[PDB]
Amino acid sequence: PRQVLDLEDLVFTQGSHFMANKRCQLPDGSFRRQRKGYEEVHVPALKPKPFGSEEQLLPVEKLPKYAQAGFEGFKTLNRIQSKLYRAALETDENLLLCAPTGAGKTNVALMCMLREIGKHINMDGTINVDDFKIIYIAPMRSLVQEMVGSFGKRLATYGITVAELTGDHQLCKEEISATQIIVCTPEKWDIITRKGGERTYTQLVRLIILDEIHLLHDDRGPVLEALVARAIRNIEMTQEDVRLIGLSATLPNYEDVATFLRVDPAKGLFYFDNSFRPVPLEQTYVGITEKKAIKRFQIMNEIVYEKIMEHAGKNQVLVFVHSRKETGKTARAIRDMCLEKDTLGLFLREGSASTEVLRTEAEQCKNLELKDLLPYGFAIHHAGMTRVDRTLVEDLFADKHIQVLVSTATLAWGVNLPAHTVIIKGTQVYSPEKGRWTELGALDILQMLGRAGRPQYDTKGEGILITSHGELQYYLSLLNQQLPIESQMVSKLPDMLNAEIVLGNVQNAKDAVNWLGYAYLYIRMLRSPTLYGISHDDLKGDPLLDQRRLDLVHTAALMLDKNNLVKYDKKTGNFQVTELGRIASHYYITNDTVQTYNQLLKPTLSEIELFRVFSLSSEFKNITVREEEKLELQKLLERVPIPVKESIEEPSAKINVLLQAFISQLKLEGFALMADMVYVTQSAGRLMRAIFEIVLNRGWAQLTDKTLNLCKMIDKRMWQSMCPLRQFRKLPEEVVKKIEKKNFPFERLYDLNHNEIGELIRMPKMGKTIHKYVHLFPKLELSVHLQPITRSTLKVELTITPDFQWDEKVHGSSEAFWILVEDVDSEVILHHEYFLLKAKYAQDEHLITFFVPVFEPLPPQYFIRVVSDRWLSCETQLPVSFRHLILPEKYPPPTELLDLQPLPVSALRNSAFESLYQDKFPFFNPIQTQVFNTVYNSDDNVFVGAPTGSGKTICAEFAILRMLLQSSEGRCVYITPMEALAEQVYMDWYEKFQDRLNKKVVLLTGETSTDLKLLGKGNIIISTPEKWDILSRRWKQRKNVQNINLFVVDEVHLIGGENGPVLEVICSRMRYISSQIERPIRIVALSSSLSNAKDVAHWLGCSATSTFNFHPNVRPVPLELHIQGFNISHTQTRLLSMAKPVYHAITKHSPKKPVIVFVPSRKQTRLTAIDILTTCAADIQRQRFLHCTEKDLIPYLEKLSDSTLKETLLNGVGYLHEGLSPMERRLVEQLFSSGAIQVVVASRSLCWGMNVAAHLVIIMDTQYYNGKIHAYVDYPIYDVLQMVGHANRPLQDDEGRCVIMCQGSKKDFFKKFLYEPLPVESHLDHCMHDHFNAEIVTKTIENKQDAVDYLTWTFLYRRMTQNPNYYNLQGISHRHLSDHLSELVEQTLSDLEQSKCISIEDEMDVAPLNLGMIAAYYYINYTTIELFSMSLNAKTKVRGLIEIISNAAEYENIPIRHHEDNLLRQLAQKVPHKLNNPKFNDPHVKTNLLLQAHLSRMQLSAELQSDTEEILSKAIRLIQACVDVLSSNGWLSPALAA
Amino acid sequence: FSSKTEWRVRAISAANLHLRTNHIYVSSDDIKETGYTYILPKNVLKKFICISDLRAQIAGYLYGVSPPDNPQVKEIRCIVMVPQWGTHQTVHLPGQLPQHEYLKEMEPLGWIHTQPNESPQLSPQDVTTHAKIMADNPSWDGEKTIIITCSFTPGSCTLTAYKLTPSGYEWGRQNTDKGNNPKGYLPSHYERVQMLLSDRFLGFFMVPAQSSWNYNFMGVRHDPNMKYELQLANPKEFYHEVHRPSHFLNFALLQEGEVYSADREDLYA
Repeated sequence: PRQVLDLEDLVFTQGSHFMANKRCQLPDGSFRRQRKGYEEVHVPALKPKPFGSEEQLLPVEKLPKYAQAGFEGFKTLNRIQSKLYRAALETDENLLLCAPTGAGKTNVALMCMLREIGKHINMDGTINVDDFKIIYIAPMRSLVQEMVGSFGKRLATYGITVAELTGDHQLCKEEISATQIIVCTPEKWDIITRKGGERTYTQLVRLIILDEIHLLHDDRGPVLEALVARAIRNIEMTQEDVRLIGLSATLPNYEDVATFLRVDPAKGLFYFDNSFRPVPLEQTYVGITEKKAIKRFQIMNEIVYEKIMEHAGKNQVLVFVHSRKETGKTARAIRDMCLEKDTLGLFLREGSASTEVLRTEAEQCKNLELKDLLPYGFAIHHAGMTRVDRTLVEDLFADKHIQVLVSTATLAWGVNLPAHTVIIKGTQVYSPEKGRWTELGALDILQMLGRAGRPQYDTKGEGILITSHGELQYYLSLLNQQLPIESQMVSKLPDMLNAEIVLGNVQNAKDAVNWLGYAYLYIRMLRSPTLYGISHDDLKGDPLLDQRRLDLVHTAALMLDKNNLVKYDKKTGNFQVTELGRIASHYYITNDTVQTYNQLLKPTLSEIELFRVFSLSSEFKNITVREEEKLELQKLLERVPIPVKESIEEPSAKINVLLQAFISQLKLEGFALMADMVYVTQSAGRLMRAIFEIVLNRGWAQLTDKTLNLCKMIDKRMWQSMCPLRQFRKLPEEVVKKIEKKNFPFERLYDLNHNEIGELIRMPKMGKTIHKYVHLFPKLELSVHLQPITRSTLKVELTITPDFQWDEKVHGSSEAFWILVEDVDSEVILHHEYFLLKAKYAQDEHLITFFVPVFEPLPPQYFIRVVSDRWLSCETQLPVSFRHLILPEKYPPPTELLDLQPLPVSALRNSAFESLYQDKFPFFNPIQTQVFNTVYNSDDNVFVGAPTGSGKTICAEFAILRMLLQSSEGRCVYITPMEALAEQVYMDWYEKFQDRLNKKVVLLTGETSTDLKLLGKGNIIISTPEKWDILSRRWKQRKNVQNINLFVVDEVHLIGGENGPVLEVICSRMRYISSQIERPIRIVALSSSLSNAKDVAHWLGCSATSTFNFHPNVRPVPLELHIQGFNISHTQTRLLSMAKPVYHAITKHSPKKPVIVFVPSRKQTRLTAIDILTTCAADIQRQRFLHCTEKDLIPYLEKLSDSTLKETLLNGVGYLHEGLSPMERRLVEQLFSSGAIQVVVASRSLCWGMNVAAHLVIIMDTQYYNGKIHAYVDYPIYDVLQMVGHANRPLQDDEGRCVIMCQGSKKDFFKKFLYEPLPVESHLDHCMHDHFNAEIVTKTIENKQDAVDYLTWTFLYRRMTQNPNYYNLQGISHRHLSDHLSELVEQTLSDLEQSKCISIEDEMDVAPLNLGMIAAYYYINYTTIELFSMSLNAKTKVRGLIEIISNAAEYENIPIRHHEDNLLRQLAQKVPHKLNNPKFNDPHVKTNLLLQAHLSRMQLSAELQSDTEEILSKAIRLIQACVDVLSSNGWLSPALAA
Repeated sequence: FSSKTEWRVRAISAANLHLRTNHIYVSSDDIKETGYTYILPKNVLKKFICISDLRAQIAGYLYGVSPPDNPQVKEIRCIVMVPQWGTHQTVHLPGQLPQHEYLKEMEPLGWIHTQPNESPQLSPQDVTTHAKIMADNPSWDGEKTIIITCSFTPGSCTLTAYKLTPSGYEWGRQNTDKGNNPKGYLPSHYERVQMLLSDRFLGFFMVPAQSSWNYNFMGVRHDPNMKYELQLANPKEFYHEVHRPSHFLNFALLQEGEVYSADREDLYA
């Protein structure tokens, strides 16, 4: 069905110059006459259309008041504005205003902007800037730069911020965030949207004004085509309306333009022929005929002279030429011609005042050429001369002193200074892109003619146009409303299809065809099949042109696949984005060029070959060597420093020498050569950036260093061997070159004094400025600290310290650096990442942790470099040395799963025991089959390492059953790390054991008083490590804790995480008890597959035979994991970009089965649910995720309180977060379990206390924002493992699928850490103090020798012999181990003594003290009791006591999340007590505010209330501690206040 | 040297030095079989060959150790590049010997230098240079130190190791003539030692701290008695930009340029 087309034939070769009408019919009075070697064709001033009987120019006072303030000094509106103000202001439809140039289309654009602005008024205020954004797309950069100022002046009353889109991606995004009116070129907007910088404000973009839209005919027309096509498409799917206002020149095919713009022909369409031009213009066309160009140029000069003499003493003249130098050339030539003919005074007759003003301004002038021409009536105006001089010329012409101005199109574009007469000379321009002489653009001609006739003074403009006889018809049709607009989309279809695929808007050929349907190409092809290579036969065969669109899409995809930009399959017609395609989309580089790069680039390229590869780019395919410049090309070849392998007679060598010359800052002479230089440099910027991205992502250290250096070198226009101070453009070239002559390493200047450097350079006067600049130069200090994690992975913590005084005027808001970790030979990068240093967080350390692989032949060192992304000679390198590195041994293989037969329940002995398993499963899983023979029939300590979801709780139950058989009076204690899981198992075993085996199960709470009774009474004691420690600390007194028969610890693999050391110490204490109390307290440990299981088993006493450690691939239900890299440094941008991939993955992997999506924060959950629903609705499969019908949702939808949650649940997707109440959580969980809703979006923090399993588990952006450091911290691997293990549906699913969408930085880390067991290490050393005081008060520690003995029992000791580097150790020798243990124990004891909790006598004996007694009694931190003791005096009161309690150190773990500051500040002003110097980032002030709010029983947010409950949990014990400490001190009033 | 286009042609030729690095030949003959054996890591070998140049000779100091329980062999574990400039038959190293904390553990084993063309005999310049270095510095043991020559044979690098006999040491220390054929230069002054390559470990480099190593384009700044501090990093290529500041700095600034320049707006930026 699909057929391959010939796009390069289908295109129109002439591009912007192509014509669509074979005829040209002119107005009535349009005679023509052959004068001499040329034909003059005249066309008169079209009379204005008579005013309508019911039409007039309404004053601004008739428009809405919110629209009046935008019109300052305007008493009446133009005819077009008065005609269409109703639609432009009172309606939001899509408009297409076709008006002649210079008629005031900017005023209609202002009308539409005023409409949008007044939609939101801020009645009491003036405006709400941050609720909408308006785009003004103007084609030419100078036009944009003028429109920004004009709009700012017009709307300054509203406070609206008008700004242009310029600079790097980050600068552009910051500008977009700051401003409201964004003025831009179509190319700028397209590139920004392709890179995704505006995805944060697309919704707030409510209105786009496409100025001079007739550009569509131009070679730049495809840019507008894609812009509007994508805008209309996104409006259609996402269903948010953005109003499109297309301002166009009066030209044919405007009905098709309206169709493309979705502009209603009745209401939104308008047409204003040239008659309505405010100053009608008589247009003359002089078409030269002779076929020799020298005579053509001579006749051109004579004709321009003739016309200037025609309008010498009558009207002012604006001559338009192409080149800056040509402006002066022609001005001086005409001056000399009229001087020779003796007609020089006709311009400057004796107008004493004006002529003397001209002469005096000449005497004051600095420009020599303008000084020469100004004494007479002639002036020049080009961008190559001073701003002061050009504004001087402009104001002189406005004063009407200068009678003729020769200028280029730049003036006509960037300045609105019309003249009575305009004279276009030649219309010939040298385009380097086409690399030849070509005709002027339609937009250029229309604009420069719009200057014909000043509305204020002139009643009839006079536009003369001197061109070639052959070219004449083109411009005649142009200016006589006879050149229909025709799309050039066929030329650039492949690149734009690639861009759409990269953006993801198009996924398969069908979506590509749908998008193509919205292109301006589609309408033109439909209307004029012959003009677009289509026969009426094909049109009739395909009325909707679906076949032709499919063929075009097929050919574009074929070319994209051939160049490898996209992975396209002809079978399913689908597309996959390839890194090459993404780079091509981001940097607007043609597909042939990227293929050339992919084929040429090699890892070992030298700087000589780099330039050749760059110059071989297809974007210069047109450029060619012209022998006229070959002598100068040879001179440049000799001068340039980088050799050239190729010969001078090749365009590749030409580009090479041109780029080297631009970098060298040399000065060229040829007009064509220097134009080519400018062109190649402007393209080379992006080309070199793209090459750098390719090489970086491929991982070639030498080549990427070269390419980044070269990009910076091109941008700064200076060689990197120069003095880096040049990068400050404010420094004097004399002093910079003096420094360069005094060649010494630049870093030398840092250590010297300002006088010292001044004397070194021998220039004391600038010495101080040089000191300033050298200190301003960016500079970083690096400090590394690495710990081996396994035999093949290290963890490197790298700290960055700035050393340069930040300054916005030179540095800006942020400075970007690249951190590269590469091997010994610096030939392959091992870890590359971005690093943004913002001004807010300067002069303070930044921690950057990451994992780097290590290979078999242990290299001597790796190199970590940090290189600035913009600045030259801004690098810092650090060698990490693997000289004293001791790699932990290789863990033994996991216990293989023997292929035992299924275990029947009859294998169990007791009928009462079997009863609670008979109906649930006739057979156990192979894991339980394997483990039963040891757990039940054997009494030894047991370990079970199996993947989450294999049923280790069943083995725990087996252990408890065996204990019960031993004796019904036996006692089991089940310790679980987290309280939610503790509650889960409490419910499970209460329903399982007590209700059927009449055995008591009790869950311990945070109250020792009832905990002791429950331990004495019950038979299965569920506990969390802290609740068990508060008891076991006094095990000598408590006999109940001593007489136990089973200790089950669930998931001891959480020992390494936070709150793990408490679990570790309780396990060690229980082992020590079991050793001392004459009766082995058997211990059963359950965990995920641990690589270092032998260490924990040996620590727990488990025998080698009794250690059951399996592999992650031993789960009963297999898993399918997929890691998706998203190389987007900015966190919010990356998050938003992940929205669509969620739906894509849901469709691809789990279309009909349950899916759970884990989101980082509480706010993101609602947004993710809404976005998945929006994309599903955009797809025709709306409500496809509601497996049930709405009938079954009302009973549950009526219980919820969140209307958005109700809407999402009705649509078929639910969500869950801490903000929701447990009631709603349970309802949504039950719905998901039943299958009523397919998709559930859960907060990260709810991954543990979540009672359901799905078929698909998506995880997005595995990082969460910690505001304390103001940085995004990665998910703990324990939490990630839990979340992936949640994809465990035993019977319903044959497999469980999980997709993690993570940055490329964490991609490989997760790939390494998720397919293999999880080595675990202890963190006891940092938190020893609390447990050590507990043990010393218990008297288990009596001397430092006994302290070392006690340490010999913990897990930390076990690892201190296998992975010493993790613990700052330097050897496994007994000497080193003893020294380190003594050091740590002495340090902790000394700190405790300084806190006065203990007393050290003889430096070898230890005893407790009163503060330590209180701390151990009430379970407080020693530092907290210290602060309480010092800060509390005899006169303290509740007002300050609340502050002291808030300062207590137990609350330092209270969460600090984003957006937590503004509402906390709002709270700060309402509590009865005021806080002094409140830093809302501080946990203590946050908790003080929360306590005050709780006391005032005031309304709080859900998460704030949760934090308040967490606070109040321990506030009671803290206040009892206060009471006891004040009792000890003896202060009656403070105790009463407490 | 011509210094006009000779350096350009040489740079073009040297850009392809990484092709030689896969056809390596070792001369195994005349070996006395009684002395040490030497093992050179291929990574440092390839880096050296890549940074080398066809015509000018470069040289660098070797540091190494002996593997445990095997003293009759020596693994070369480090190469030091020092401020130097060399001709097509000699290299002008500085008087100062390398000194650094990491090097304090290894033992100097001599130097390795390139050769534009193969010569079956150690040159008088090489023997006298080694003898002078040994005499001035007591650290160099006359039995452990050697000289490794990498000659650029057609599309290949031929490596050969030579030891300095006591007669050669005395002749070199007493000698002063720097010509191609000094008096008293006999083939009993040197003997060939056994060297071989190894993939089983990786060596590293050490370059000067303040400046780069090569001085061929900045010869006037090279003083034999210059004092330099070492640094742990990798060396640049022979024709790197920093090695020829002259070419890259002697341009002129822009004064009233870009004035008549083509008007082409950077639309995308």
